[PDB]
Amino acid sequence: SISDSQIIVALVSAFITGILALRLGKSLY
Amino acid sequence: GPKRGSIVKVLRRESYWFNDTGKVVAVDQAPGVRYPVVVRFDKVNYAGVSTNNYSPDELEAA
Amino acid sequence: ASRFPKFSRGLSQDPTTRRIWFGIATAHDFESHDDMTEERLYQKIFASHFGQLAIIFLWTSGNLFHVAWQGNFEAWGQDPLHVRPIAHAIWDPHFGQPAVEAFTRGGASGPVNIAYSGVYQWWYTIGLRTNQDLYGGSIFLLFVSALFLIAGWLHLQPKWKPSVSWFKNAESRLNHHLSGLFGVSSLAWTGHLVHVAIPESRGEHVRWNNLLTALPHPQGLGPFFAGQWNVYAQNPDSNSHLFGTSEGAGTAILTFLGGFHPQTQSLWLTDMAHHHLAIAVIFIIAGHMYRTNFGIGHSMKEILEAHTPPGGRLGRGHKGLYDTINNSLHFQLGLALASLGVITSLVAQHMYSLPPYAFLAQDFTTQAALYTHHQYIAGFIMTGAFAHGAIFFIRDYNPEQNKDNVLARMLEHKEAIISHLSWASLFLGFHTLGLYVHNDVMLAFGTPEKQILIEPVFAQWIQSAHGKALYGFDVLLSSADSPAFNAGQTLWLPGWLDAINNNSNSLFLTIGPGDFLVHHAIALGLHTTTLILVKGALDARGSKLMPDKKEFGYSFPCDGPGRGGTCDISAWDAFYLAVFWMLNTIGWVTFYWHWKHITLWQGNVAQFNESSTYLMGWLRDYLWLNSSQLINGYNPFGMNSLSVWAWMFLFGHLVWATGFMFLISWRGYWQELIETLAWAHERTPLANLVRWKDKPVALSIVQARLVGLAHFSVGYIFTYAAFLIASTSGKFG
Amino acid sequence: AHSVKIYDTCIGCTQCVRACPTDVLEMVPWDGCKASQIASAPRTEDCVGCKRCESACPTDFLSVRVYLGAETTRSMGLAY
Amino acid sequence: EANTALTITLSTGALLFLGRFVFLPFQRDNVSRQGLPVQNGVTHFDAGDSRAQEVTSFLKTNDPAGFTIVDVLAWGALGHAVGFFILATINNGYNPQF
Amino acid sequence: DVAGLTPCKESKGFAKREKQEIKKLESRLKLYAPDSAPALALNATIEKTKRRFAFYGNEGLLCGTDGLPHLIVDGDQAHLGEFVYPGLVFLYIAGWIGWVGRAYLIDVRTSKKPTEKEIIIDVPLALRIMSKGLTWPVAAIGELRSGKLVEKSANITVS
Amino acid sequence: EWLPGNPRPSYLDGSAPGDFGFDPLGLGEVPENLERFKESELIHARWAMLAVPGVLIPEALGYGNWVSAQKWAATPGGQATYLGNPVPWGNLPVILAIEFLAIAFAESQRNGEPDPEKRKYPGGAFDPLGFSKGANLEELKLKEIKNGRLALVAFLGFAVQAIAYPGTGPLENLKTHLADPWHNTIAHVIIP
Amino acid sequence: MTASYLPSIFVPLIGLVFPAITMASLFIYIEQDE
Ligand SMILES: CCCCCCCCCCCCCCCCCC(=O)OC[C@H](CO[C@@H]1O[C@H](CO[C@H]2O[C@H](CO)[C@H](O)[C@H](O)[C@H]2O)[C@H](O)[C@H](O)[C@H]1O)OC(=O)CCCCCCCCCCCCCCCCC
Ligand code: CLA
Ligand code: CLA
Ligand SMILES: CC1=C(/C=C/C(C)=C/C=C/C(C)=C/C=C/C=C(C)/C=C/C=C(C)/C=C/C2=C(C)CCCC2(C)C)C(C)(C)CCC1
Ligand SMILES: CC1=C(/C=C/C(C)=C/C=C/C(C)=C/C=C/C=C(C)/C=C/C=C(C)/C=C/C2=C(C)CCCC2(C)C)C(C)(C)CCC1
Ligand SMILES: CC1=C(C/C=C(\C)CCC[C@H](C)CCC[C@H](C)CCCC(C)C)C(=O)c2ccccc2C1=O
Repeated sequence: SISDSQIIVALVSAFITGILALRLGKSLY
Repeated sequence: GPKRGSIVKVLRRESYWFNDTGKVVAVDQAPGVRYPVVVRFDKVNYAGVSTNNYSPDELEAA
Repeated sequence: ASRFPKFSRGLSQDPTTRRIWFGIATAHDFESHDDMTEERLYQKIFASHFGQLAIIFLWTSGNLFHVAWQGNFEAWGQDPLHVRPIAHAIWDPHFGQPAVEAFTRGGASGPVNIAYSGVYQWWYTIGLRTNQDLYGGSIFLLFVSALFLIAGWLHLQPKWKPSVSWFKNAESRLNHHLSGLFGVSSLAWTGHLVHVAIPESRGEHVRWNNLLTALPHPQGLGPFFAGQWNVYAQNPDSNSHLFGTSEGAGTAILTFLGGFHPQTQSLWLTDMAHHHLAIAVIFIIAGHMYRTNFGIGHSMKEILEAHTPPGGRLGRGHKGLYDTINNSLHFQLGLALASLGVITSLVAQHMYSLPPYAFLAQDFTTQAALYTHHQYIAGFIMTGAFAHGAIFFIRDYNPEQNKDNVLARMLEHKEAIISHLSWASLFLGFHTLGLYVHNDVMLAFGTPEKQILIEPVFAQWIQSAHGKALYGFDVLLSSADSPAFNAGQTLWLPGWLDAINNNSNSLFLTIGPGDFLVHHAIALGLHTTTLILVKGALDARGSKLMPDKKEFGYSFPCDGPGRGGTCDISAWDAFYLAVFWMLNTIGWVTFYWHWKHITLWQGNVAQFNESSTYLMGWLRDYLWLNSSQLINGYNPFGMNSLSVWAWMFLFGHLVWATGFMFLISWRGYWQELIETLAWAHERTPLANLVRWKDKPVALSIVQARLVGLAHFSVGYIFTYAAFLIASTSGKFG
Repeated sequence: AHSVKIYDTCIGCTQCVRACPTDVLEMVPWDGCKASQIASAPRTEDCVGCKRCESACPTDFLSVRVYLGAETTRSMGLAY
Repeated sequence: EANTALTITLSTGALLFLGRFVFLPFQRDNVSRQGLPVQNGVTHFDAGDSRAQEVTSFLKTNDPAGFTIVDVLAWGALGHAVGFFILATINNGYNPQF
Repeated sequence: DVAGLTPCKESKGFAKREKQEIKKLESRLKLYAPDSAPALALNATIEKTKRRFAFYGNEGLLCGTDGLPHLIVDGDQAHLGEFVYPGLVFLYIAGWIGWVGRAYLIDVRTSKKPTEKEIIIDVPLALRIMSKGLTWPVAAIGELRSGKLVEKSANITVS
Repeated sequence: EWLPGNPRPSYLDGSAPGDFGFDPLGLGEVPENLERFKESELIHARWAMLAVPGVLIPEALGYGNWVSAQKWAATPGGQATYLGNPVPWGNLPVILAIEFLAIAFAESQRNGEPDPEKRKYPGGAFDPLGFSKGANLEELKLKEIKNGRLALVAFLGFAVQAIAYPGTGPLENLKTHLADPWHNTIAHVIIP
Repeated sequence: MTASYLPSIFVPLIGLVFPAITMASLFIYIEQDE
């Protein structure tokens, strides 16, 4: 990630994955 | 049940004296007793008692 | 279901603070919940598995991203001997200027940590040469973790839930696992090694943009489909090959060379490709064995039923052993954990002798960390296997279905097994301690020539049978006339005999009287640990002291003071006692390994070879001597890079000691203390406006044992990780 | 909330009820051993788990068995 | 030179002969002996599985001996395996004896 | 020879392990008069050291690369004096102890108060059994052959 | 009667041919196990009876060694025969192919028989001389068994001698015996 | 490090704020009778 936009891409992808994990946890409870 | 002073071997699966021998003391001959045979053993259990009562179908080896 | 634990009523109606604790403890025991059926349980297992995979892949992607963003991978690639791999950067607002100047080593612009996990050599071997590749891997792993989370949520929706009868389809599941998950995965790895790893090792760049252009062999796929398979083993790399460049590199993709690459001192890439191809074919062939729905294939129940030998030597054989393993999840969990814990020790024992990554065995501080890590993991796993075997015996075993099979006859004669394990452990301990103390006294009285030094003739004979030529045994692989020698003379022995007869690597290090005693101490540790665990698992259903233990469950504190005293009687307590012995055995093994390799790397093997036969030598030449830079990590004269470890080390001790607090003192004191603390809080002004909701109570009995064991284990792990990293990396062998 | 049980082997020693410091166990007419006595646990809602009952029955294994269950304020022995 | 088109066809033909002719009653009796995977006393399909159903639309055959397509697949796979195991060996030349 | 160890009477590292110790003892000795108890004790120690080092070389033990004996517990006929020869006499003594203890227990068990005869030994009977316990193998094997060694109605129970 | 006077087990009553009462390990205690064991013994005996001339003849006539007579592999060429003429169709793969196929067919044929009597004593096209029609038959079975066990022992001796004395056959060992019976004997490999 | 201003933004937002809010949320969820 020697570039600058790539960090933002990683951040937004981590956020999407977090929302997915949130939905899964809600379904598990 | 068995005779007095008879040496019988226990079969009660949850007994400290399982597969051990003991001499009967006095079997009560009442009509509705569920465990009339009284047998005393020569080795105490974890609690320290050596006498216990069983049903006639629960111990016999002679 | 109206309070914190909604899966249990007993904890909901608990007014005390214990409701909190036992809510976090019994949070994953889906079996002992409220209103549980065999179809909700399995689907919860499925979804939790998906979540676990997601977490694993997120962790791996994080490692990739943090090595790509803050690491110095590119610099390390062009000088993997005079640079230190950076794990990540640190930003601690409590730091002082000397700490910033101390931790700013390497090539970084600020303070950073040094990666002792060996990921640099791994990633460099498989063909990663730029931070761009690491970032691509990281985003791809984020993607696959998102996909796993998607599937985990999907398979909980009512339309797509699998049935309980689908899970119990053992035949098709084993078939598909064996074929796909093993063979096809190994085949794909072979493809990657052939296409991307081996050419990048030869020197030429190969990526997605030119996959279909650059072929991995000058005559690709012709000889393969014509059966002329030796063409792919024509000319390998020579002793002059520089890993990374094309200075003396061949063109063969598959071969069987044996030994280590003379530069990197690691196995040949083509050898790994060939091995993966072979095991892929083996697994794919072994897949098609059980009948799924195509007519052919076995019935894994009639196989079990058919193996009762005639003569009644072991009763009714394996009749009924299918339903027990199918219906009971703890049986499968125990089998899985045991089989996994054997191979996660196999990897530890192998990766150090035969380093599989480029420029490993030169990071003297990484191999130690890897070995210690994997051995402690293996110890914990081997303990968990027996724990779950005991749980199965308690709550899943049916004595009527398992009528007179082998599993019942194991309970039928358990007294003999426990007696003989007792005898073996007693014998080993008596004699090992006796010899060690005798040598200690002999060295103490100034007469070192009167100690019982025993040469390990059996292991030395085995090493000689593997090709070592130090003990002159000349048996079966040192003999030049043995057919075993002539058979492999053309294929791999030129490299194997070369590597094993070089006394500078970890391939079958020489052994003397000092190794004998440590191997016997290891045997004693293993024996005592299995004794505790087997005694627990067997007398988990009931003993003469308490012949109804199955009705009380796995973990219960005791059965009162009566009947002489029945404290610490459950099977969970057997496991809790065995954890200590597991930690002790693994500590012995790691001490042995670390001292042997420290003395090998320094240059004086004759210090271990001579100062280990007694016991003060271990305390003075290993523990006390190798702690000189650790504790000096900071002093009234300054501080240096090891300071953090010098902290962590001490930290460990503290935690370790705190464990004793929960294991020596018991509840009845702390409850009688809390009962007056509550009084003091209630009878004070200005502080009785506040008020607790959960009544404060002392920790429970099994809870106290658990917290004590957790503290003991965390301290034990930390104060040794710190020491093994500081004493090695502070000297680098 | 603990679960007390009295199996049909009590010889009517009356020691279980004498030992229990909560007035939980009581005697009951039940013909069959010697004296038509047996134990009975009607007030299990007050047992703390003292296990003084089990430490008194001089039977082979036992005739009165306490099983520790859901915890409450009475069973925890709290006074605050 | 090790010619292929004849050696692997000879291997496949030999193992197809073995399957169709000499081992077919043995194979049939051993399959019928241990018929269907069974859980708790009843097969997977009847225990409930839309995916544990045999495919008779794939098994309906006409060979007088009942040589379905999966038997041909299996015996030909073994034939190709032995054929390539023979092919790969006779191309090197060695001397691994006593 | 075996295991790459040289015999001890040719080991050039045993000579040092001897002469260094000797010289240390002499350095200790030179702090007294040759007619005083410390000097006599030290000379006795030196003579004992010489007698010890002039026995290992003659026995046939193999020394190491550091000048220290190493025991070949293998079964090698040229080295039976290290493990199997003392092991046999130890096994004899231990079987003796175990057999006489077992026989004492067996005899005491058939008495009036067998528990009393275990905190208060009866020396005549114990001595008789200790005496008769010389030929224990010929008795243990005889009890095994005659089916008198083991029981069958053991009192283990597990519900 | 392998031990004059000793009794017999409850299953070794001597009815079977070649039965003497030898079972110290107690293997034939189970009936079906004994029924399989008898047929297995007969098969081993017949194979060893076939093998013994097959090793004794070609060493004196075709000049082989029965362990070098199989050495011609791993080296292209060999395939000697009776007069020594090379068999042109004796290439190892294409010879192992038929060696497998023919024996597989023969065994898969023999395996299909329910009758144990016809199992170990087929007859028919295997007795094409009327040797077992109605004449002395139990005596013929006894002769067959007594020769088969001797052949088994002889072949075991073959295989142990060829290992103790490598690179030689069991016929030069007879000449070694009769060169010095009192120095050349088993007391060399047993007591080195 | 490209950004080099993110470690000053995140560890204060992950070692101080994240526990501060999740402990409060979990304490509200624990100490409630529904
Ligand atoms: C990886 C960690 C990730 C980070 C985690 C950090 C989070 C902080 C940890 C929180 C720990 C909370 C305090 C400890 C747990 C409380 C102890 C306790 O209540 O303990 C008791 C628990 C709960 O007991 C249960 O108690 C039950 C009580 O029943 C209750 O529940 C029943 C239904 O559940 C009914 O409702 C019933 O009415 C009701 O009373 C029954 O007795 C069950 O049989 C019994 O299991 O017991 C059990 O089985 C124990 C369950 C845990 C077993 C795991 C032990 C493993 C220990 C390995 C050693 C650790 C080493 C660390 C190494 C690290 C190296 C660096
Ligand atoms: C599990 C993987 C993992 C771990 C342990 C770490 C650890 C760390 N990261 Mg990090 N990171 C990761 C993945 C990971 N990272 C990924 C995938 C990305 C790309 C989005 C980043 C992007 C990132 C940045 C930009 C920064 C860090 C920083 C840091 C450090 C300070 C903590 C912090 O601010 O985190 C903040 C974390 C995030 C902003 C994103 C979290 C990433 C994933 C989604 C979390 C994984 C969830 C996890 C598996 C569940 C844990 C469960 C557990 C509680 C039981 C710390 C060493 C800081 C640093 O370098 O300080 C020196 C910093 O500035 N990280
Ligand atoms: C080809 C078909 C196929 C494939 C690929 C899989 C694959 C998988 N199934 Mg699956 N399944 C299938 C068919 C298949 N299934 C069928 C037909 C059924 C119907 C019965 C099921 C029913 C089923 C259930 C019920 C469950 C799974 C689960 C799983 C997962 C196991 C966990 C895991 O990833 O371990 C990965 C393991 C490996 C990659 C094997 C590695 C080999 C050893 C162990 C390690 C060696 C590593 C090597 C030496 C070094 C590499 C390390 C490197 C860093 C150097 C895995 C993804 C489980 C799961 O995850 O749930 C979601 C689960 O609970 N399956
Ligand atoms: C309690 C219980 C349980 C558990 C158990 C366990 C946990 C176990 C473990 C165990 C173990 C963990 C074991 C292991 C084993 C191992 C082995 C057995 C090995 C072997 C090896 C081998 C065989 C080798 C060989 C060889 C050699 C030596 C050399 C060369 C090569 C070869 C390979 C040949 C269960 C759940 C089941 C059930 C219930 C109960
Ligand atoms: C109709 C008819 C007929 C005909 C038939 C035919 C013509 C047949 C053919 C058949 C065939 C023609 C078959 C084939 C098959 C094949 C197969 C089935 C294949 C498989 C393969 C495999 C599986 C392979 C694998 C592999 C790979 C891929 C790689 C490498 C390794 C291996 C080799 C393993 C007749 C005349 C008789 C009669 C009348 C009717
Ligand atoms: C100290 C002590 C107590 C009393 C200790 C108490 C009440 C524990 C509470 C300590 C504080 C309040 C919590 C500490 C916080 C931790 C750092 C982490 C908490 C758990 C995480 C999940 C947050 C016992 O009750 C006890 C019982 C039986 C044997 C030994 C002992 C024992 O040693």
